[PDB]
Amino acid sequence: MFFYLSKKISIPNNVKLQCVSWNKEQGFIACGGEDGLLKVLKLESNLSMNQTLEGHSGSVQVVTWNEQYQKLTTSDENGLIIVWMLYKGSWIEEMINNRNKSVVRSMSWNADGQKICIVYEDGAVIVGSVDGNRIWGKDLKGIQLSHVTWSADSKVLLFGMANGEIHIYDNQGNFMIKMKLSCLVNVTGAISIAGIHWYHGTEGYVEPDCPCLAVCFDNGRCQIMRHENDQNPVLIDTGMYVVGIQWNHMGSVLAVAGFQKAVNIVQFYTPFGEHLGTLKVPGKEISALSWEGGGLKIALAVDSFIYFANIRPNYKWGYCSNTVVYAYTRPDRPEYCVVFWDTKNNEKYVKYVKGLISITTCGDFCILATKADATFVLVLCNSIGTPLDPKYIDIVPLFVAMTKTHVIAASKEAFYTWQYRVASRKEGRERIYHVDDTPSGSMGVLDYSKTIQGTRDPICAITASDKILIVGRESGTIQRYSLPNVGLIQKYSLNCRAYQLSLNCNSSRLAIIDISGVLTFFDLDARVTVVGELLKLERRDVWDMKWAKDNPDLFAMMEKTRMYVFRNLDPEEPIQTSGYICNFEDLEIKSVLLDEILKDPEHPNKDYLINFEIRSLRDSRALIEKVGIKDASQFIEDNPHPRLWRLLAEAALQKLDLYTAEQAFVRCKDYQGIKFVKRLGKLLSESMKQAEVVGYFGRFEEAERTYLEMDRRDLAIGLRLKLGDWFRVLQLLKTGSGDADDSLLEQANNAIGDYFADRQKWLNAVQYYVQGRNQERLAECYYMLEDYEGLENLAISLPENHKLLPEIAQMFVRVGMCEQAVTAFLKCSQPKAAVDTCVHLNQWNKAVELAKNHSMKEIGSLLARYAS
Amino acid sequence: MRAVLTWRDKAEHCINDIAFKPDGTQLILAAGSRLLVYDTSDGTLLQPLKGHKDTVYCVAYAKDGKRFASGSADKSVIIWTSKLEGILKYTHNDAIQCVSYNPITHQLASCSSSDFGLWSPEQKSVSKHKSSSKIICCSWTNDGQYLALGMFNGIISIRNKNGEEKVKIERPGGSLSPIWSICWNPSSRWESFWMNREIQEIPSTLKNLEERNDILAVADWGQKVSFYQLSGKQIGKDRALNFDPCCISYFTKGEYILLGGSDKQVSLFTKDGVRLGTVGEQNSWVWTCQAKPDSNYVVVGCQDGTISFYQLIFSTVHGLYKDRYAYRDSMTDVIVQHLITEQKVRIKCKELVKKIAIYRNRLAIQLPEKILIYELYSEDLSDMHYRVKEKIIKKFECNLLVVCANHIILCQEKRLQCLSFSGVKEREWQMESLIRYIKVIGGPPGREGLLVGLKNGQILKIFVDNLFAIVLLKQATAVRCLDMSASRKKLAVVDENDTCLVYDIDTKELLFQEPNANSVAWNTQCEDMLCFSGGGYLNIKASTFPVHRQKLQGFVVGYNGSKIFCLHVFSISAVEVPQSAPMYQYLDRKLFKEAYQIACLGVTDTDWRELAMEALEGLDFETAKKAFIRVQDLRYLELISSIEERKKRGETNNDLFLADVFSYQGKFHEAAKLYKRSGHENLALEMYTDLCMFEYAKDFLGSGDPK
Repeated sequence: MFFYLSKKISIPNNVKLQCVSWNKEQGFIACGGEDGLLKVLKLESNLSMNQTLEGHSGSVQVVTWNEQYQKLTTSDENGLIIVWMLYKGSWIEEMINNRNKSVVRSMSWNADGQKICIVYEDGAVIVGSVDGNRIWGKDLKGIQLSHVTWSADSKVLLFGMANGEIHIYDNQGNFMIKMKLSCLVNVTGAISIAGIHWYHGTEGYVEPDCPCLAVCFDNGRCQIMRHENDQNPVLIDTGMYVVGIQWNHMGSVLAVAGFQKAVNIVQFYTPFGEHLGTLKVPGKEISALSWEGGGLKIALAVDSFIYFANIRPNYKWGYCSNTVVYAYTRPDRPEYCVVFWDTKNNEKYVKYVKGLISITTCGDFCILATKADATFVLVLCNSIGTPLDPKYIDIVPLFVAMTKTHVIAASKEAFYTWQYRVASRKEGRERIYHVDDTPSGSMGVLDYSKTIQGTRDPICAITASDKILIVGRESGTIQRYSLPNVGLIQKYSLNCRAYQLSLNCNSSRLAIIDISGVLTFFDLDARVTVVGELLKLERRDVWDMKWAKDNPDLFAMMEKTRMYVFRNLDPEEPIQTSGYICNFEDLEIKSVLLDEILKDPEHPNKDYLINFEIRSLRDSRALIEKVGIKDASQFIEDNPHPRLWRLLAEAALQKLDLYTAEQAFVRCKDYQGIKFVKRLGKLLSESMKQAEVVGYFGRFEEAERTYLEMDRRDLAIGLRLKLGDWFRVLQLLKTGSGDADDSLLEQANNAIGDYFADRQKWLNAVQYYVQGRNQERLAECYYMLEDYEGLENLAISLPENHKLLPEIAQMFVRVGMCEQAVTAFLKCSQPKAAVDTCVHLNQWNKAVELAKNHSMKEIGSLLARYAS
Repeated sequence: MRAVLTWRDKAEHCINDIAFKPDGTQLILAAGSRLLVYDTSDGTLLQPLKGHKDTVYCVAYAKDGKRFASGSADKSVIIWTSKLEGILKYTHNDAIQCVSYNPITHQLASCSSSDFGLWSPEQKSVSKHKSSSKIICCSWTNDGQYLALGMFNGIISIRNKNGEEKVKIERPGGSLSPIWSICWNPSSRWESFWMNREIQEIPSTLKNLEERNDILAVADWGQKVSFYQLSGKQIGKDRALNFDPCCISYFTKGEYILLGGSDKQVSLFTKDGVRLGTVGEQNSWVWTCQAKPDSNYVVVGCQDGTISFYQLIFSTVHGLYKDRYAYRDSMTDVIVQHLITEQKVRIKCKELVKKIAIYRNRLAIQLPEKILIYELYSEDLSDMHYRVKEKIIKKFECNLLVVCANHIILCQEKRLQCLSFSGVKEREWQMESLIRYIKVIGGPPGREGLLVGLKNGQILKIFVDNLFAIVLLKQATAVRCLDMSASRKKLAVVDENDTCLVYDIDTKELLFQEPNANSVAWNTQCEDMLCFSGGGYLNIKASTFPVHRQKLQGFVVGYNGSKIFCLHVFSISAVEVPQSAPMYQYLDRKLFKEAYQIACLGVTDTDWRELAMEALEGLDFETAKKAFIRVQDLRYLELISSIEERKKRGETNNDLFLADVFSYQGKFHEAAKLYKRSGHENLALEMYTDLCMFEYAKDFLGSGDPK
């Protein structure tokens, strides 16, 4: 949750803006003027910079988009309502209405855009449809209204009085109970609302019954209630005349605009009352807010300007294996939807999770720490989403740090250690420590009497690498323990509160991004005469970082809208991008554009995955491009690293040197590469080696087309046979002719039958196994399908003897058919197992007949035994 | 539906009107000239409130939690508060019959024989408005805007907060049918308005509606109950009754009705008025019946002083075949749910649905008076158009219902009866002891299997065609749950000691035991996969391995592919099995073919690659081929094909192949020794020279110096 100003559009002739409403569906910014100015702006720099001065004498006070119907609305101080509709790329002036008594204090469209409620200062209220203004016009009492708001269902219609009393209405004029104001208890002076915003659930709720409504008063105290509460997150703010309130589009961050005495401020709160920051807008006085549709930009009025402020929200994302995990809420279901988008196969695996405090990934695993109905859960997941092991823990899992061997989920006063793997499956040794416990090297198990002591110095962030554990406290006193067996080693007492902490591979250097944007580097193991020190570097607006998994020195950060790569504190030309570093490895950085993905969560494009290369690999690649492999080999020799060498080898193999490439493949211990080079050496034909190498990089379709073009169907069939593309093998066998074509045909049919049969897709395996000649699997496929007439045909089709006839007869016995079972057994050898069934299946007469047929009627008694 | 009796404390006098604290903790009854503040928890009492002189005829609470009134015959309405005191005592000219607050504004409305008063809490006087006849029931609308007055006259006044008579409802039969209880349906958006709560001095006296969706349910004393909208239009048709009504209410979310009345019993109708059973048969008339708020608990007061505090338990009714799960909803509907496409379908039955039995292209629903047999007709795997096939009409008494294609099976004590869809009793088996479980196990379309488990301990397979039980086992204790393996070869038995026993059905032999089980479901797709659920823990074995237990609320109903279907309070839920753990279990024992069989159910790519490597080193090249195909590595596949084409020709040694595999992964040292052990060090020399690791190739010159 970081945030900074971006741009300052300006309005001519220093007019004083009083109202800003950012349309959510279409990014139109409609800004009211102080002298009849009403402008409509749009970005991408402005695209639709417009001046709809049609009408609007005097000043302009209130403006509301109609999200549905895209009908703008505006009011003057002359009581002149106007509606604007977009005709041929411009805004025009229609549904002009005017009531000549008083001034339109506020307006609001319904949750569905069908009804508009307008409140006048003298108290009169008019509610109209999209077309006919006068559905229900009420004149109320000796009161002065200032606000109006609909509920989620457009049922209640809570006015807001001048004196600071909210009145709940009915969808008509049925005064219900006044709201019980809890935010103000000790206040004494006059109170006006100055901001109400009911968040209709339109992207779903952050929490299944989270607060939606938001009432603040201009003295500075706010209360975020659900419907009409009686207890509700009470907030105090210092904003002298808090002048605005604005929910997020997801109803997840509440932006409160005012100014302290001290000067302009835009404070934020989460829906439960947790503070998140402060913006410090310049200028004289803010007047209004407006979030974008995508929640990324907040546009706010100052004097004669529109200052735009960027926001980086707290996405719940991760990167485990080749998978981008990212969670979002949707209106129809009440639980978080989490998408394990497997990038390599472009497959999605949507799960649904109830609590979802946070997502953490490290390696091929992912802890979705949640809240249950043993009260909290840590769902340890695959890279495909299947939960391997839900571990119920008691402490509230606010901060999770995952190492390969251990997880750590820590509340504000304790942290809990659970070992989920061995460098290889569950070997759990759970423990709980208080922060001030000072455990020794090793020891109690699962003692939950330490999570309840309570402290004055809460935990603000934690991290853990493979060797050490660093717990940050809100007084900056990071505490360092020995991870495999928790024990307090050292304390450091940094300067500022930590928001995110990370360790390099060697676990000697530590990066702190504080609650503001500040980033520093700290050195844990370097003795100054003290123990640790800052490291004389500091950036400004950092909002993500990722060390290299291989190199201790390499480091990456996203500052503002740019990425810097540090090699031991020496930055490099900033790449321009707005994405989150997924991976940093082998001199390559994989990052993803979450903002574009989350505008279309159902269909993530592969275009949103971006790979960058740090300088060194770029120099190697560009130099191999410019000069020939012969020189670039010497250059890469100057500065060794296996990624570079493999790049050299692949460049050579592309050029078919086969002499440079083998040297590279030895410079990276790579016996596979050497063996492939030798095999390539055996080939004595060009356009054959070319096919082999276009197979080397995995361009199988290109290799197959090449094989066909040089008139070698044989090798194309063979290649598709080595892999599993049996459908391709069938298609290729459809045309041309080869040395053994039935053999491949039959083999391919049987193989496709096996392909389906393992996935339990009979009636598809059975289509094959028949064009192919299979018997062993075929009977099983019939059986699992309950197609007993088919088993019967197969049993009457096999030769006189076979290995399969006793098996089919067993199947018939279990399913219960006796006639068919006897005929099966008779077809095979045993008649004694043809009579044992008849007795077993109680058709005794036929058993007697058989016994007489084959003369072994030792079953005399049995019939009389069953005569009973 | 079933009702258990928590306590039955009885008072000395006849009960008049009962009222719950909205918290749901104390219920202030009416008994003589005193009010009794009980405790729902146990049945205990606090004191008979004493402020009243005369007999009490009504009581109410405030939907807030503090003020609560108590009309009486001493012609006064004392507005008692919490902490058990009394604050206003405004009076009337007559006995106050019923006094109910407003659910929004707390505007108390207390009627009597001649006139009903209103008193808003801020109001300094009571506004009296004249009435036609004796007012007997008050019920404010959910939004607190209308207060409707039934009366001995037999005419339902509806009036607004001021008291003007908006509309008046006429009950045919006139004064012969005095409305004696009414109630407004409490399901609305306002229902949660009050879910987020936190010197007796007198009071002076003083003397569209078509779009609205509400229903005023009216119980006459002409033996009927109807349902009237707010505009006076009737819904449906009067519901005849044999008992003379004396109480009509609703549950917490207004999804039922209690009724009761003259006869000594309290029913439970649906919102539509169909009977659905009986809470209980009382000792004297029932004058009041109110469900507890946000609970299944109802409470009955009678003309004995007896107060009973019941708990209704609604028994789960469901059936399942493979991916289709039909269950009972609202006690008169049947929801058939696909477990894959999740395309629900509702079937309306209009009477109580007792038993739901399903089978492929069949759906049987036992109504109280008849049995409906439904058929899926289209030949689509996802088809969900159930059409009515037959209606075997007869009062049936049966413990268990199982439906087969072209038959129906009724278990009734020890008799297993097989009826056709037409109705005829085709067959009957006289099983020798109590039938505890019964389950269809597939087969031909008409002649099918039934797996019948007895309390005797016996286990029988019965074919619908032949009238002879086929025994399977004789394990000891009663068989509470059974199941049969995917191949009909292995049986799983759970026997009134939570102990899943698994038997080999053809050798009558045990294989293993597990010590917690309420429900066992073998995999439908892979034979070797069991899944019990005992004591709040799921458990998934694979053959004779340790279990993988999670935590879970509910019990297992099915197991298809990778999905544990668990049921918990009418909510199906699919738990995704971790196939990777059994895969690794199989790999450690060097069972590669089974490991692949389990892996096919869906695992990650790293697990696929791990299985592929471990197949190679274990020399099961077919499993390795299928694994690597599913990861698509041309390098390893071409290695394996090279090894296979070598073995096709004269190549048998197993240490050369393993040495090649180790070399080709990158050990470079274990591969060296493996090459050494076979009669090829020359291969080791070539390996080390190719890696140019010449320091090592110094001591693999075993041949000597022959150039």
